[PDB]
Amino acid sequence: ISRLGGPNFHEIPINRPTCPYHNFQRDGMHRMGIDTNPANYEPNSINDNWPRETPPGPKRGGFESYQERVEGNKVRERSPSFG
Amino acid sequence: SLAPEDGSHRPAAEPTPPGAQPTAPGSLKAPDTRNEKLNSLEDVRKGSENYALTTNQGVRIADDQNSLRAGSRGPTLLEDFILREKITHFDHERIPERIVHARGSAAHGYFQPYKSLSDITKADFLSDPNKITPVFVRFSTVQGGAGSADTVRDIRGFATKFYTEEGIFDLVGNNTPIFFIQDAHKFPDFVHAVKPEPHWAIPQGQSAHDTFWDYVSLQPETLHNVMWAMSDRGIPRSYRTMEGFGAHTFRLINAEGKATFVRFHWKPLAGKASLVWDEAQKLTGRDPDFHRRELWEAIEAGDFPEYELGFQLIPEEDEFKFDFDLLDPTKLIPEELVPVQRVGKMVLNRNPDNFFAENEQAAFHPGHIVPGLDFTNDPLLQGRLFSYTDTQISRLGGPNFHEIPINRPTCPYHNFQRDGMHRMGIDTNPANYEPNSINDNWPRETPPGPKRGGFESYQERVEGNKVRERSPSFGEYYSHPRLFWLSQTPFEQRHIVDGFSFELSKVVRPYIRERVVDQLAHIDLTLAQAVAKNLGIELTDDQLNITPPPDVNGLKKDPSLSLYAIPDGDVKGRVVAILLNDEVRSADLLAILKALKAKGVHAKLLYSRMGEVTADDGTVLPIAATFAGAPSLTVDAVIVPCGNIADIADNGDANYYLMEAYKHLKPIALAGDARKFKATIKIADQGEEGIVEADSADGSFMDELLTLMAAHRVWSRIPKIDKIPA
Amino acid sequence: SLAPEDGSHRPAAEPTPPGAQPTAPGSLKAPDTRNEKLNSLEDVRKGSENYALTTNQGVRIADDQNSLRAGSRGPTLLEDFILREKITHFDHERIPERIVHARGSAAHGYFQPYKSLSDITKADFLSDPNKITPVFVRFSTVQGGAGSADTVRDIRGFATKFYTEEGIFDLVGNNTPIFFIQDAHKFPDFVHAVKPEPHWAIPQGQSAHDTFWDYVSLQPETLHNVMWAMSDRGIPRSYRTMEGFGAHTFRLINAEGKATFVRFHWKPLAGKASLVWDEAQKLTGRDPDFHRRELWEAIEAGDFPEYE
Amino acid sequence: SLAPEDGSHRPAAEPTPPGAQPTAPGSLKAPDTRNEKLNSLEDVRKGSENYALTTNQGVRIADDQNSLRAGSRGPTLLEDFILREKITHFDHERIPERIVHARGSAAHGYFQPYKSLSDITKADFLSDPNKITPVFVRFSTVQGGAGSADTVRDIRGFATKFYTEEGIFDLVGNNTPIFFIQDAHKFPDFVHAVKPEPHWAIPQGQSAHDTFWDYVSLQPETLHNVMWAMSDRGIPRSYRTMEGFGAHTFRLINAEGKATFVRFHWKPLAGKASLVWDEAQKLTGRDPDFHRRELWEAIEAGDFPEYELGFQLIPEEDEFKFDFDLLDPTKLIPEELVPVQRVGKMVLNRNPDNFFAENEQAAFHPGHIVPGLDFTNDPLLQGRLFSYTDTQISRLGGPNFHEIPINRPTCPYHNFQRDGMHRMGIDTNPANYEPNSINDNWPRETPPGPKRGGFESYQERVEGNKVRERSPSFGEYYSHPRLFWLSQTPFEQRHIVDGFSFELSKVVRPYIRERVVDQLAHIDLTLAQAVAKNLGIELTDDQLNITPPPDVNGLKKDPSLSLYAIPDGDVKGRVVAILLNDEVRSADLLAILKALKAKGVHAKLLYSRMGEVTADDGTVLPIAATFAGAPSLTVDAVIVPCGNIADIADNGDANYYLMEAYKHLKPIALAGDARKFKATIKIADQGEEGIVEADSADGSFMDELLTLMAAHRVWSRIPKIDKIPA
Ligand code: HDD
Ligand code: HDD
Ligand code: HDD
Repeated sequence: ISRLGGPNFHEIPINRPTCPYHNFQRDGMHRMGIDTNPANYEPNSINDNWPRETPPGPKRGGFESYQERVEGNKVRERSPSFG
Repeated sequence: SLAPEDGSHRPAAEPTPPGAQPTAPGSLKAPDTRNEKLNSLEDVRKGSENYALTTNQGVRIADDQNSLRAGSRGPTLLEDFILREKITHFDHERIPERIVHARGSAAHGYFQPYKSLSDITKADFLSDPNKITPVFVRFSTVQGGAGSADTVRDIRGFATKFYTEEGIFDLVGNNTPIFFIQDAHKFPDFVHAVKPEPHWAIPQGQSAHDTFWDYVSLQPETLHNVMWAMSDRGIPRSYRTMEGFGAHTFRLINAEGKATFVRFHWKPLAGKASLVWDEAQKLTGRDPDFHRRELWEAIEAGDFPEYELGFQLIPEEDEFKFDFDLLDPTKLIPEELVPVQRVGKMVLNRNPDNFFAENEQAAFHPGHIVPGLDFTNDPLLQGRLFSYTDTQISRLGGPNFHEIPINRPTCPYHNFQRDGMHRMGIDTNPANYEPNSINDNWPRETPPGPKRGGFESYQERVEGNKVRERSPSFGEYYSHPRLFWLSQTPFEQRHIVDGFSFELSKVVRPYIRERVVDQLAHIDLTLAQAVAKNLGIELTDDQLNITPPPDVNGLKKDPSLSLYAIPDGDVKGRVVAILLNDEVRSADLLAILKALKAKGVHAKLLYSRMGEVTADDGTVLPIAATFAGAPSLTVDAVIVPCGNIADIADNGDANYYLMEAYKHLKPIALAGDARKFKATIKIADQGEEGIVEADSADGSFMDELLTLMAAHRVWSRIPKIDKIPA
Repeated sequence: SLAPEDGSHRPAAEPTPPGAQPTAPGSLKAPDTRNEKLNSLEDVRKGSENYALTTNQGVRIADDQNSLRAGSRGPTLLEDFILREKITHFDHERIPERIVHARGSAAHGYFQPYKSLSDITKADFLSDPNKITPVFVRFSTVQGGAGSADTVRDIRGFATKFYTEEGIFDLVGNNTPIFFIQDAHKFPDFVHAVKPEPHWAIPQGQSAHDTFWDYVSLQPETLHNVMWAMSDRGIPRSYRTMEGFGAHTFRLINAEGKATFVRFHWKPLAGKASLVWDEAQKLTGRDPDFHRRELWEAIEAGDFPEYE
Repeated sequence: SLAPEDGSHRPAAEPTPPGAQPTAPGSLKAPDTRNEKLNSLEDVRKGSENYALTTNQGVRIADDQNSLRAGSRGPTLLEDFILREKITHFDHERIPERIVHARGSAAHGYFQPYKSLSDITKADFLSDPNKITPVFVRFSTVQGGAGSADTVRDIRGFATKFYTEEGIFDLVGNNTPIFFIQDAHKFPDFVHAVKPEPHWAIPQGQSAHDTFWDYVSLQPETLHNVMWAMSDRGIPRSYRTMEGFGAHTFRLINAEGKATFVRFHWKPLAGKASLVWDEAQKLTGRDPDFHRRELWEAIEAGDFPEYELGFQLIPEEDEFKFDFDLLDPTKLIPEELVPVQRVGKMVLNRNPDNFFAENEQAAFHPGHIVPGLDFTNDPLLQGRLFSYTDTQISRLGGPNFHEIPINRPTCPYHNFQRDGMHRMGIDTNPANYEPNSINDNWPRETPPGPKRGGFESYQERVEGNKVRERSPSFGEYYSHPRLFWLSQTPFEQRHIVDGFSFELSKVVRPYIRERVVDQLAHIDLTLAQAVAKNLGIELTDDQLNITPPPDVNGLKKDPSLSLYAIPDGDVKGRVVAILLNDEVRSADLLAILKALKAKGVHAKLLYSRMGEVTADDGTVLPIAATFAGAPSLTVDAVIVPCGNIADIADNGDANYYLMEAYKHLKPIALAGDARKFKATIKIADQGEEGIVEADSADGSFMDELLTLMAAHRVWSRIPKIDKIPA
């Protein structure tokens, strides 16, 4: 945000994905992308909800975190195993 | 010298009623109103009188009227550094406005508890009733920009910065007790939906557009706060006459480490009061700064905004005792189930000196807590904690925003953080890291404890898998809408109906209005039918047969959800228009002003032109404004004294004054010949409830008037106003 | 599955009168309208239909309804990068507004001269009646913020960006033929005086307050443009029905090097028309976006704003 | 509690020589060293001892070692606001570095004039010999980044901020009296050419690359300042041992309105002294912070850097009396033609507390003048006036950079400018415009006058058409290079030849070398032939025939242009390496150390390891550094005392130490058996000029050594060093 001037850093040419990027994020300093989507939110009916979420799956799926088990209290504590 | 001889350019440094003096920066208006935060700003407060005009570098300017040029008709020269510095600073005056709540109005004050709360919290500002905490409060709308109007239909923000001895605590609330959405991850969706639409940036300060109602219709969790916004809650009379809430369950933590669930409330001591829709909308045109002006002027007048801080307290073992989830920010805790314990009073008693420096640059953040408070797993509050730090990096220019004067703690702050844009503090510590030996490890960590201890989180047990999943216990959307609906008076219900009706009529895509009406039929059929009727929609047989949602823990209603069900009228600081004529009966005016003063009610004397008029006995009456200049939108009641009524009886603007006030349900009083005005507003010869009338403005006439003003508006008048063309 | 079956969510991509259809982005409303500037913007336009929702790094999102937590009633985790990217972009959406003329409405268009003006100027965009120059025009008020009302009493700006074959030419005009003050050095003084007063930031969109009339009373050079502002000029019916002026004398320079003094004018082909004050003021309340709406709807209807 | 119980973590608050104690923030090192600016910074200085560690909001931290997580091996929680604040401030610590002079070292001090200069200028800071003006000075390189090396070959900046009673005056100069180019419009071309090349960002801190010499070869106006940079001027021994110059002709304006043209000078009271190239380049590797460090330690030792401010003054009527144009910043004014008149003395006597806050954020700009000074039409100066204000908007984050504490005037500043990012000042003025009546038009303009008046520009006549045209008076490029060349000693001339030969040898395109050689052939054929020989290039008969450029106003040389032609040696603050052995003759060390102390020369005791050695008589000798740890590059002379020389006679490092010192022309002294080292450096039995040798360090040994030190280097040694492999 300071080093590269704001949240459109992914639009600086070196940083751009070569694959598709589409979402409802808008504006920010030095905005290059001119969005034509009638909708800047979801769920929306006015653009038939596009761009859409994608279920996870074998290939080309949405990102889902591994459902790791978490068990413990809220602590600021170094694990004893690190000592 | 440019000032007038008589010194009438400078407002008196003493409390004065609205309109009596020009308004002024707070330290010049009220220089002996002090608190610890106000005093600690003295290092940066900059005077002006008797100083030479200079550059920012301290160089005296000889001619501040001209650029340097080659010849008096020549080109301007690059070497004119006086011009360029002055133009550079101008060219860079603006900073980004807040993403949301950009429109807001702020004042200094103080808070003091009613009693020690150490049994339930170790928070130092609540440890002793003699503990006085300076505050800075900013009230706001939500959707519109910094240049938008005050009296829109919108949620209002109510943000309080507590400058405590153990840290800044920011209590960042709104005027309804819930929010529109459940999980912080959808905040940009909801905010983009409500904000002006992206192609053309319309509309400002309004939810009355396709994208808001599209989102609402597809996200039934929104309906509870949407009920609030569509009620008269959405259009407060004043920031002084609305409630405030933290919305989220937080925790209090005591010296023994015991946690208690808490929700925060601010109860306005001037009572609850809102406008009516037509009045509010028209007021955004006649005075888009009405709330800002009214707040500044109340403080100038000594009508300090006062609020009682209240806690709803729920023992940790009672976490699952309700039929809604305590962590769901779309559910309120009814006061019938958990009373509000009144804990202290906040008094707002001084305006800022410079709006940009103190108000625009102020940064409030709900993650700014102090030992003795803690958070909960509310998934809306959880994401807030990220945003309010992050946003200041662009808004206030970098990570040193706490060094901006208004944001500084008044208590000590020392740590190993260094640099960043516009670094003010010059650290002398040999060390900028810990642990260090070279400064004997100073500044040092402090163990948590009963007082002056370091912050330690409450060791809440976390058990579950890493999931992006909404709790099933959040999946109920209609029962809280319904409870709120059932708790409103019948006129509050009609206004909610009209709120939805008016908004939906501005939705261009008809299927959206239909889909919203379907959601209403899940809340209450009477409401859904009344809105459908205004929209030219007919409920289907299926819609008529949707079972209503259950009561909330057995509650049929809760009157604490109404603005008006339970009288809490306070007339002090209200205002009345007095409509003058060229020969007022002085005896009328004497009695009016005297009775008003007795109750702390203000007056504005109105006429067809500026200047003065002269009463029957020669009293010179100064005119504050014209009928068109200070519309009835701006006052709580209208009195017409007796006199040469012929003077005004044919004045369209005078007659319209009374039509407008009458339409908007305001008390009207007419004495002696002023009763000829009865005919313009269609009052039967015998009179009616809410029109005070008598031969003269005696003593009973004012008590009648003032009793009406205590009930705020004349709700019984509503069926008559449909006929009046106004 | 969210759009209605009958396709009534989607505006007709053809000229329709105000109120007949929802408004839409220009390239979707009128995909057949083109000019050289609009064509050159194609490399940065982003569509939306049939695309997956992603992060800004191109990662598809599975669930755009929830944060990542430890248990479905648990705390949010710092490793939720999808949440933090999305909230961070939202957190930094705003940029400073214009010091003056913060409130304004804009449209793409084109300009063409009636004949070659080569005898008086070597400016390429004026050299050939066939030469068409794209423009982008922004109309504005002066005093109020970007969120203030359109139909205030104020000066209006009328700024035209001409994308010529020999460079950008910006003609940055107002709707009266003069300004309030003589020397740039005093611009911050006058603008401070008309702007909301610094203790309380009131009033928005209005010169009707003490500091403005103090400055005027002390600076008679201001009266000329004050007359214009106090006239119905200060409350135009539409950006389409006001005049525009460059105010200053500039120069035309021909190929021989001859200089001619020039003042710029725009004449509205829809003619000149203003509100009345009571109407204008009330309208700031009933529809503070009236002029921005009217401009956008005129263009969607094919009532294109034309100026000579 | 981690400090050593003996208190040795804390440096003594008293003057101590280089290496004796750890360095500290100036206010902890020298708390009794005060001036009005240092005193005025007290409001922002932040201490640390005895304070609790907090967030920036003032909340005490209990555990600054851990993030908040779910379980001690679990995931980090978003509600860790303590972690996020601390990482956020870190993540934003950096600000853009200066476009040029990014690498700079700075200190506080004061200035006083010798006598009132009222007859020639009304500048308040020069009006009274008892008026002390605080200053802040930053010295710098030009090309390299803030993290580049100090002892590069480059021009040096010398910028002085005077905190005067009538405003900030910035005298922003360099260590040579001219600049490379004539018109500010070419500054980005010149700077881009010298800076690292844009494809690969190489080289750092060096002009020794193609694009620089390409530009120079195509712009002969550059050649004069290129001569300076190629001489030993480009590699000063210390910021305390170089000259400073404002370069441009400015004006002084007195009370009577008379203008006098002036050029500004700083004379170093410690004399002029430079490194030699091989030493300078190697020192960028062994200690890239050598000048920064040397400045800091001189101040901690009490060897305060002192400079005498001087003026070359030229009456208006003499504007056109020189062979060159006074407004041409590629031309110098020879002191033989116009002497420097002594004006006053500046002493730098305290280091900053925090480098980022005071040094990195300081903003200097030559347009910051004060009444009694004014500019000229010098077309380089004219463009500078635009840049130094503009650049701060990004560098320091907006138009309030003057509110950053180091930048603030100590005198009053008041005006109508408001807002901007980072606004500190809270204005209470009812008015933010003038003329105003509402604050009686305050703050007010001040007419010009003899003292405390407003700034008015000297009403210089302008006559011409609007042109982008170089004055023909500026079209002469060679005579000043030649005057500079002819003014240097023969050894200086050889160093110039070697600087060009070395730099052009790094230029990859040969045609560029050839074009530079051809330009040199226009300056002086001896120079051009000598550089050509080193590059394997043969001058043509045409080149051998170029006629030299004219004398400058009849001067065939001016010795004030040489570093060394007129002796101005000063040993105080210099340093000597003492090479110890494991049984030093203690009588030698007593004699050496006391002789050095009496003249203010420091010593560093060196050995093959750290810890201690023991002398013949049992005295315990603390070792400062190893031979390799503190190489001869870092000292001015080397002394080897007698003792068990066998200990070190076979130590490669010990031997190499003397060979490196020897090659770089430094005085070397050898006592008793240390004379066996004579064989290492190839000294004849009967010895040579620049090697001191005796049976012991008694009698005249130390005087002979100090005499050599006063002459800086052993130039006579030059023909000897070419064959030695070091
Ligand atoms: C995840 C994003 C997010 C979420 C979910 C919320 N907020 Fe917020 N809020 C912001 C992100 C934000 C913000 C963008 O950070 C603001 C505006 C810019 C800033 O300085 O803070 C802000 C400002 C802001 C203000 C104005 C403070 C001021 O006057 O300066 C108030 C009153 C609230 N918030 C209150 C609330 C309430 C009652 C919420 C629901 C319980 C809520 N916020 C949820
Ligand atoms: C020296 C200061 C100054 C002066 C004296 C003027 N302007 Fe200006 N103007 C600015 C400095 C400025 C500015 C602060 O730079 C703005 C605001 C932000 C922007 O982009 O430029 C601007 C914007 C601005 C705009 C809005 C452009 C847009 O839509 O972005 C218009 C129409 C004008 N100006 C027109 C005028 C006219 C007719 C003037 C009288 C002859 C005038 N300006 C004097
Ligand atoms: C028109 C462009 C321009 C030109 C022609 C000059 N400068 Fe400059 N200078 C700048 C534009 C600039 C600047 C880019 O604005 C800098 C770097 C960043 C800063 O704050 O100022 C700067 C920095 C800078 C500094 C560093 C100040 C500090 O320590 O922070 C010094 C000492 C000089 N300059 C001296 C000179 C000299 C002796 C020049 C020739 C006689 C000269 N400048 C010409």
